[PDB]
Amino acid sequence: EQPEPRTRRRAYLWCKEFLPGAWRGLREDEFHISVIRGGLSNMLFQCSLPDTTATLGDEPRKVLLRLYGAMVLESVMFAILAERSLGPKLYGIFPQGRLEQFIPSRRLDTEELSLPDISAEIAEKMATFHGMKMPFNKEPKWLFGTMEKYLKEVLRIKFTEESRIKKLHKLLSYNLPLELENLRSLLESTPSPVVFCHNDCQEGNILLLEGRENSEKQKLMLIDFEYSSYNYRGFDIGNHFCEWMYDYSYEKYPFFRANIRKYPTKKQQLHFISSYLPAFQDFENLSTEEKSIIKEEMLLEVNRFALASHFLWGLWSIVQAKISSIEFGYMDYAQARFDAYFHQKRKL
Amino acid sequence: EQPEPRTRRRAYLWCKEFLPGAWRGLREDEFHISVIRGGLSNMLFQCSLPDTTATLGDEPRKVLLRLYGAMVLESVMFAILAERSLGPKLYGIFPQGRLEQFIPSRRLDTEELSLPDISAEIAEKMATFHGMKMPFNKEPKWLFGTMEKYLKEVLRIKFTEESRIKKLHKLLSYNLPLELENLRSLLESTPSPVVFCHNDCQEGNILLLEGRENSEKQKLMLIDFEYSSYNYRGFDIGNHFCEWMYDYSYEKYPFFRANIRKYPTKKQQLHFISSYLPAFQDFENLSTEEKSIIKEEMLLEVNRFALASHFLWGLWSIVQAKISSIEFGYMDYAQARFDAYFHQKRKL
Ligand SMILES: c1ccc(C[n+]2ccc(N3CCCC3)cc2)cc1
Ligand SMILES: c1ccc(C[n+]2ccc(N3CCCC3)cc2)cc1
Repeated sequence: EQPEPRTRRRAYLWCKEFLPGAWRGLREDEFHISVIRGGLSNMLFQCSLPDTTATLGDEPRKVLLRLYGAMVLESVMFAILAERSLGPKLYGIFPQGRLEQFIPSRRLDTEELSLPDISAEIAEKMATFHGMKMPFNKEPKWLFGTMEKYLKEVLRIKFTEESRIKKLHKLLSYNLPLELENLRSLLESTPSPVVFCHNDCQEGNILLLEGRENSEKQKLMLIDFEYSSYNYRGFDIGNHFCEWMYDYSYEKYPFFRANIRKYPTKKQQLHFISSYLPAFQDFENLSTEEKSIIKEEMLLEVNRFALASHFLWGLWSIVQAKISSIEFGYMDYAQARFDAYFHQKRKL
Repeated sequence: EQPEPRTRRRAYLWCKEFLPGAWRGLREDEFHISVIRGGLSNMLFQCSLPDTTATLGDEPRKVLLRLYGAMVLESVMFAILAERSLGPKLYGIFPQGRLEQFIPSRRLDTEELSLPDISAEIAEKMATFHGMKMPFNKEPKWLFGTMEKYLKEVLRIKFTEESRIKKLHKLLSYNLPLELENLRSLLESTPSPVVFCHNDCQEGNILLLEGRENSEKQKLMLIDFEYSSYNYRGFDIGNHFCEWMYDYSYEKYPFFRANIRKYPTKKQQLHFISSYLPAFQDFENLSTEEKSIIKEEMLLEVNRFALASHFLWGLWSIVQAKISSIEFGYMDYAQARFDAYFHQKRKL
């Protein structure tokens, strides 16, 4: 798929001006670009030298253009992860977007999250992410700060369309401000270390790296850290466990499938935190008693913070139903997160 | 010097929230802060743990707070230089400023720039800076782009003070638009490689590192990359040579000294580019003949680009005389840069 002419022009000039070697002397007529993801927001394009053009130096042959269609924090963070080889390289930054390394890969599918070696490697990559120093606010205000902002916005919302009006009345009927305070009191009493969290560790943000599919422990990269913050570790892991239940590749309305039965079993959760803990702290030398206590208390921690994954994404999704024009059943998704919230409360 | 109460409060909270280990549990009453530089713009403060407080990990004991009083590019650049150990570590970033490693040091004095070992190390540090890949526009539009912006602003300016009105009329009498085109024709005929330039390599932006004063080749750090861009190498070197003539530490009006005789001699220029060239490009393995040809070519290049240092800082200084409330003789400095411009033209 070719982009619109204005985009091809701007993309050609960004590549020509920001990228070194063969890019600097490239003509408009030699520029290869194709759409990876369309939309009004966060469009992706592959940009490439001709197969016949030789590289002068170490410049890449293809790059990813990301157009926007908080910017400071996200840009600094992307640049830092690039310097530490924990993200794609940053080739160019300008007001309208970035040029990034193109990483030959695909996203994981929902069903791949439960494969033991995939799950063990996500746990190791998340533990690594959790351990790094970032120049951002270390006070864990992100979680309840964000839920309070969305709740405020949710209580102001008026839909005009019938089906959206009825769905919102059902969600509002739960008394979301009271439920939020009950959730705060539970998590206030749930110790969880503050770490640098991805905050959106789903299959769509996990690369299966082409040519590494036979590697047991090094075939993945976590990407798209735009929601990242210092946050309770319990949130990041609980949120990941929730994502086992949601498949965003469903091609008919509401453009997701939810399956409560797909949440990881205690066995699958122990397999994940058993990879996470050695990678985060050594831990393997502790007594079996201490290891068991730590794991059991961590299962409780992540399953409780899983409630905040449901609550935050539920509220987020109601706001998107108002402000987003993306083809997605936001209100149905909100209801699915709240069904899972009350089911998880009953399970606990 | 102690800051204002409001500032002490905000500084305490930034350090407490952004810095790890002992900072996280620090009380207001344990907070040590003192002013390094006042002003309406770019205030600096030292912030410190008590001498009695032990560090829990590898957190710093003291840090520099920088308050502002372009932001994306400058923040990403600072973060990248920190990651590569070419600038101070970045401990925190927020809308009002940054935290930053405290580097025990002082600035060089103008007179130190001509010390052979100081000059050789500035040349090596600038060569290193010139060699690095940065995610910025590589098209060298910065130099004439900036001079055209300042010239446009200079031609709009009306002063209300009589002495400033007369000083501007003399500067305007040179026919700055014609002189800019004479400069364009000279520099368009002068090859100079495009490199990542500091653009402001003066003594005030060169740290003498405390405890390294006996190191021959590693006692300096270049700082304050706020004006950095891809630019003609000739500008960065020519600009540095011009800064041998200007002392900004003079305590009486106009708060600088200018001395045309302090420009580096051919010998001192060859000493600098003799350190620069091996550190930038390999060059070491060329014959004596090839080295001499390249050096003589480079003396031409850098002395011509020196004219653009005079012209750009001259125009900049007229604009600052309008908009800046810093106590400095901006119009006298402008006249000094234009005197040096016409003197350098006559010399060439
Ligand atoms: C642009 C943005 C989003 C989509 C579709 N989509 C995919 C995943 C979505 N979610 C993942 C996080 C919870 C909701 C929401 C919407 C398609 C294009
Ligand atoms: C702090 C801030 C400003 C000043 C004085 N000053 C110093 C240097 C200036 N220049 C920057 C390099 C060329 C002109 C301009 C003004 C002195 C101390």
